[PDB]
Amino acid sequence: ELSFGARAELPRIHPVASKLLRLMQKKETNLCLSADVSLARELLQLADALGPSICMLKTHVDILNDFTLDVMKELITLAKCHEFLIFEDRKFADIGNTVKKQYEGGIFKIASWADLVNAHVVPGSGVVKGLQEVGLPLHRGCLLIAEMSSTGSLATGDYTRAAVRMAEEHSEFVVGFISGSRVSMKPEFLHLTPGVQLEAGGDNLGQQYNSPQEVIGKRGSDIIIVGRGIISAADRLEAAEMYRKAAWEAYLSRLG
Amino acid sequence: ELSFGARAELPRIHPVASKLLRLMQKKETNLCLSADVSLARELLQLADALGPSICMLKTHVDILNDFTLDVMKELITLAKCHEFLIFEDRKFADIGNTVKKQYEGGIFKIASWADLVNAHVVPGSGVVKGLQEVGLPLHRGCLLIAEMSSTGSLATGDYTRAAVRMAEEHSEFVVGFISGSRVSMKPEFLHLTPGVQLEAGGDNLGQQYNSPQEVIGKRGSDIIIVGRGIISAADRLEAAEMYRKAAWEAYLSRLG
Ligand SMILES: O=c1nc(NO)ccn1[C@@H]1O[C@H](COP(=O)(O)O)[C@@H](O)[C@H]1O
Ligand SMILES: O=c1nc(NO)ccn1[C@@H]1O[C@H](COP(=O)(O)O)[C@@H](O)[C@H]1O
Ligand SMILES: [Cl-]
Ligand SMILES: [Cl-]
Repeated sequence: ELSFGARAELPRIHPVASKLLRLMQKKETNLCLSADVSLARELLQLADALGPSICMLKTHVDILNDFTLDVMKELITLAKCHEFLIFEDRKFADIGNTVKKQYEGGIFKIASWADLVNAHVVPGSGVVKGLQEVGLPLHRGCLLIAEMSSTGSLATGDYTRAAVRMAEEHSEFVVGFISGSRVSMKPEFLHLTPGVQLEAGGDNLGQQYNSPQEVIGKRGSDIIIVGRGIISAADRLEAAEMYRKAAWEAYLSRLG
Repeated sequence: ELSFGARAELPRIHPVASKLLRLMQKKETNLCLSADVSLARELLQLADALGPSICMLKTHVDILNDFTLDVMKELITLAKCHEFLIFEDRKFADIGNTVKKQYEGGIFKIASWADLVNAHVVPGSGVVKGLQEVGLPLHRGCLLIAEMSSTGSLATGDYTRAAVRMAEEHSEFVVGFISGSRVSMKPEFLHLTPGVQLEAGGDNLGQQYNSPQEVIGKRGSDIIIVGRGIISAADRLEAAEMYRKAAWEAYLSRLG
């Protein structure tokens, strides 16, 4: 079990994973904020206020009512100032020829500003191969969806194993997984886990929740992704701090 | 085998599926153009020129460099003048609360203009449940992705069967499937098949092509989806007519 700091130095580490690991160590945070908001001013207010507490901000640019590239330019200034990576949760899941265009072009120009994106593995490795053509020149990384937090998820068994294999065969671009627990023993790969809250439960339209101690300390994941557990709290600063301390202490416990 | 006209009257038949089947009958076309272009001017010129040859125009709004809602308003007008449905190939693939905002809101407001959208089934029925909450009041329909055309597709076997059962359980919203062949015996469901060209082959990023005669005649799908086979030809109108004749003649042949 290596520290984040030491994994940032592994000979085979991807530069983006290495950059994320060094900043998680420096800032003592393994918390990704799911910035699930509809206005650009909310997204920038949250990134500025909660930046110090997080290693990563996860966006859904396609839910922003007033997206412009100038919003993303301002987000990058905040990511650079407070030191976190930007993860656009686009869940690419088309053939390689189409995802390449969806990643580089259209109105969002996602590769122009997202350090990380994710993809489903259901199309086969072409999905990774098309993204890579755009993301490698721009020094970008991708996470593959190995498992899902939601009820009825088909991302189990042989499907998870295919995501892991795909990741090993594309490690110049794939830096880890979205998953509910550690799915690879290779320490170069990051594991990010959504469906996290301090309290048990907690469905609604299919989502399921586990605590930071369970997913970090017991299930061996690296980073927790939290949206509503922070964003719906009265005091989002205190809430972000609670999740950061929970996830950081669970990670320390695991190192022994 | 029922004709398209007759299927338009199955009792169990969605009104969107009915509208589509009647216009396929009337126009003698079971061709969906995949309008994979990056400029509004080209998208709308193809929509107008090829409108008479197709039953459906399939978009990737997120690759359109000069997207505005005014462009989609013009597309609706051509869909009404020429009679074809608009299918946004967004491959929704997220938890329920997320996909509902991806469908209704953001800059694209997909539900406001797209007759049809599609979704992956990997997250479980939560994906359909989120879209359906938006789509039912707006009298929209959805396709589920039961199979994929690309090398390495994990949409096979139990996965595909999971997709069919999900469509059965959400039949007031789900109008059929994206798949390589007939996956359901119910004639109320439509089957639309991408990965189609007159020539055997593939691209350099995992796309595989089969002929109209193979997919409509032998595999018993309903509609061919064709992008490059048409968009790359010098005369896209001639090309769309070749594909329309081929798919329609193949449909006649399966009817005896
Ligand atoms: O990163 C993810 N990986 C997923 N695969 O399981 C699924 C959802 N997500 C996103 O993680 C966020 C979790 O939010 P809540 O903590 O339930 O409010 C949402 O924006 C989801 O769309
Ligand atoms: O190729 C696909 N395969 C699918 N499943 O295999 C689903 C949709 N598509 C879309 O179908 C179109 C096929 O394009 P070509 O016909 O391969 O240019 C593209 O826009 C793809 O994104
Ligand atoms: Cl890597
Ligand atoms: Cl491939």
